[PDB]
Amino acid sequence: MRHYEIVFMVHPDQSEQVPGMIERYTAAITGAEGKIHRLEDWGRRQLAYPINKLHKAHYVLMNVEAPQEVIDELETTFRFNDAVIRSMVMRTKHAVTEASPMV
Amino acid sequence: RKQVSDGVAHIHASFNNTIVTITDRQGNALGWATAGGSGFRGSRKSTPFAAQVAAERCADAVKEYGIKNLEVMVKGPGPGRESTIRALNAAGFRITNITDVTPIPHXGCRPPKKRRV
Amino acid sequence: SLSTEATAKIVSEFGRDANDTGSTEVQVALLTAQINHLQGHFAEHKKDHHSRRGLLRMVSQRRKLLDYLKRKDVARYTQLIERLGLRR
Amino acid sequence: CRFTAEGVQEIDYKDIATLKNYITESGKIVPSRITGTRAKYQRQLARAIKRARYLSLLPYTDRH
Amino acid sequence: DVALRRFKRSCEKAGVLAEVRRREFYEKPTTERKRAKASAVKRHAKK
RNA sequence: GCUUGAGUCUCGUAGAGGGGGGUAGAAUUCCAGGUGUAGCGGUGAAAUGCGUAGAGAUCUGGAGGAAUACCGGUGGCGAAGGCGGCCCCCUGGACGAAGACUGACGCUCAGGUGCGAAAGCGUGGGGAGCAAACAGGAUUAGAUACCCUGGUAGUCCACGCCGUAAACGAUGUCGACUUGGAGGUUGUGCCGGCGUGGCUUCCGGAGCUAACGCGUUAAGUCGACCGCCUGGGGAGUACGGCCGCAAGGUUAAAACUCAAAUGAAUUGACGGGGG
Ligand SMILES: CN[C@@H]1[C@@H](O[C@H]2O[C@H](CO)[C@@H](N)[C@H](O)[C@H]2O)O[C@H]2C[C@@H](N)[C@@H](O[C@H]3[C@H](O)[C@@H](O)[C@H](N)C[C@@H]3N)O[C@@H]2[C@@H]1O
Ligand SMILES: [K+]
Ligand SMILES: [K+]
Ligand SMILES: [K+]
Ligand SMILES: [K+]
Ligand SMILES: [K+]
Ligand SMILES: [K+]
Ligand SMILES: [K+]
Ligand SMILES: [Mg+2]
Ligand SMILES: [Mg+2]
Ligand SMILES: [Mg+2]
Ligand SMILES: [Mg+2]
Ligand SMILES: [Mg+2]
Ligand SMILES: [Mg+2]
Ligand SMILES: [Mg+2]
Ligand SMILES: [Mg+2]
Ligand SMILES: [Mg+2]
Ligand SMILES: [Mg+2]
Ligand SMILES: [Mg+2]
Ligand SMILES: [Mg+2]
Ligand SMILES: [Mg+2]
Ligand SMILES: [Mg+2]
Ligand SMILES: [Mg+2]
Ligand SMILES: [Mg+2]
Repeated sequence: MRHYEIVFMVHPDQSEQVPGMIERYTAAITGAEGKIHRLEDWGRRQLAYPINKLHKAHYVLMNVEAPQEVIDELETTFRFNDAVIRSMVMRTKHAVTEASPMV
Repeated sequence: RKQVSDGVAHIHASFNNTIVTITDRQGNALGWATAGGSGFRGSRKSTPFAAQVAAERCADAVKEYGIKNLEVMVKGPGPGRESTIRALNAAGFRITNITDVTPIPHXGCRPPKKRRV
Repeated sequence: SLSTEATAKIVSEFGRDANDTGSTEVQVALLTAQINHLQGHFAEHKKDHHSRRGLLRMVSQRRKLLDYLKRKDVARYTQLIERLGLRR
Repeated sequence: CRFTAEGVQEIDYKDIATLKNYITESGKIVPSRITGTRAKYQRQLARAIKRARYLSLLPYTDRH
Repeated sequence: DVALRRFKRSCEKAGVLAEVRRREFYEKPTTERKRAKASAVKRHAKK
């Protein structure tokens, strides 16, 4: 199991689906013996530039420990979920539990 | 014919020529002038003076619309960068903001080969 | 590279101890483990020439260690190449 | 170098207020020779800014 | 004229016209490396 | 036998090292539409070209390819060739600390084998930009050029081939030893200093060198092994062999001919070099 930092940006219209998305994704992680070391719903932020004409998006940050397989699966989920406008999965060396600079 | 008040002067300052196009803020053109169409060919076309005259003739082209405010968008390396803006201020437009909009690739396409003059 | 756990398993199987990491048998077993592991990599990544240079060093090092072991102790050599399923 | 002076481990792409000090008005990454950042931290900073730009936490350019 | 002098200075700061002049023609990587080395040796001779 | 060479293990560090996949933003081009109207473009000057069938400019939307500004650095990594957005996956090497382990397991290497820029070649894709060829416009005594407007191969991808470059540090690899000074980069010990490693620059001492220069990253002082040279031209050519789809590569002469060819530095003179 490896440590990953996941940021996903949701379409501001589907801001109300984000609690549902989080509980779905975190269940997919913990289902396969993973751990959510950090979750932060940053909410709707102004984008620094437009993405698909959107000037805002709803950011979620997740630091996760998980098998590679379920993270690959969560990446496919992001790709095909139309609500998720952008995502970034990054490997981290260790688990990050502390508050982000956003909170 | 219709009134606008606040438009945008687009200065296309190339090495060879200066095109001045005054648009509204939706980017719909109202009028335009060029150094090359202002009585300047060859060496003289690519000068700040010829660009000034182009700026003046463009102001004449948009006087019907009754523009008072211009945002100035400057595009390119040419001699008519500064002289065009001075001439627009001198025509009695209020210059509200000057942006450089010169396109820069973040790498982009391979440019033409160097000239062996 | 070989994981900490896979390394330690090979050291246990082939050494005289957990400390016996230097033994020719351990070294050859470790090189053999990674040579065998990397066959899957190079099956997929046929044009990874840079990594393959590291593989060919492992192969050459193993050959030199086996040739050392053969001339020092033929019976240890015979046992080792049997356990690891090497031709020579 | 602020980052050495604070014993910073890795620069965070998320720490936008920090990163804003090392970009110009245009959005361009400021050279280490201007800012006095150490080479090791300049490289982390460049990566962090590029990650922040991808997530649209920083602008690539002043004229998007 | 203050705001125009301010625009001028902002363009010099951003290095727009240096960037345009650089990108007018293709420089071979050999030529780029040769001038980078020339700039390094000159900057060293400054010291 | 031994542990000092050479390896293994443990923890960690930096990195455009490699392979695969994904993705982002800027820009160019094109397509469609809006505004708009006589120019645009180009040059030393022009013209070809483009434009009233509405260009250029400007705005909106779309398509597509290629490359990744800034960071960026006598910065880094790699055996060399080379490698630069970001993210993931697979993967190679280097280095440091402290300790354990093996016990000369080493160095070099003809033949052999592998890798090997760009161009080129084959098959299948792709094609924005650039651009051999080519076309037109100039320039010119001419101008099969330089300049301009276009533009095909190609440049891109997959797989296979080619096997060469001023593939250069024009400097083979390995080891040891021999005053200094100033930097960069990357570890690390101890208390901002003081050390101690790796890599990498500049200057310079002895010494060496024809000189230029090199100078602990030696071209110094030595040792091991390999490669290569033997006047210029003819010629890296011919012929033969081998290799290659080809282009060609590789190995490699002779006749004949000349009394030089050459290196470095010196004084002039000269320059459409500078001051
Ligand atoms: C300190 N090492 C340098 C070497 O570096 C090369 O080999 C090293 C390995 O040993 C590498 N680490 C390095 O990356 C690589 O570049 O290149 C040579 C090239 C040679 N013409 C001469 O240059 C001189 C010039 O010839 C002269 O004209 C100039 N004025 C001064 C130069 N030093 O001396 C240098 C010098 O010996
Ligand atoms: K999506
Ligand atoms: K041998
Ligand atoms: K073409
Ligand atoms: K001399
Ligand atoms: K040797
Ligand atoms: K040799
Ligand atoms: K002769
Ligand atoms: Mg041109
Ligand atoms: Mg790696
Ligand atoms: Mg190196
Ligand atoms: Mg050979
Ligand atoms: Mg090629
Ligand atoms: Mg082809
Ligand atoms: Mg062309
Ligand atoms: Mg041409
Ligand atoms: Mg050769
Ligand atoms: Mg080279
Ligand atoms: Mg070189
Ligand atoms: Mg050579
Ligand atoms: Mg020296
Ligand atoms: Mg010599
Ligand atoms: Mg031949
Ligand atoms: Mg032959």
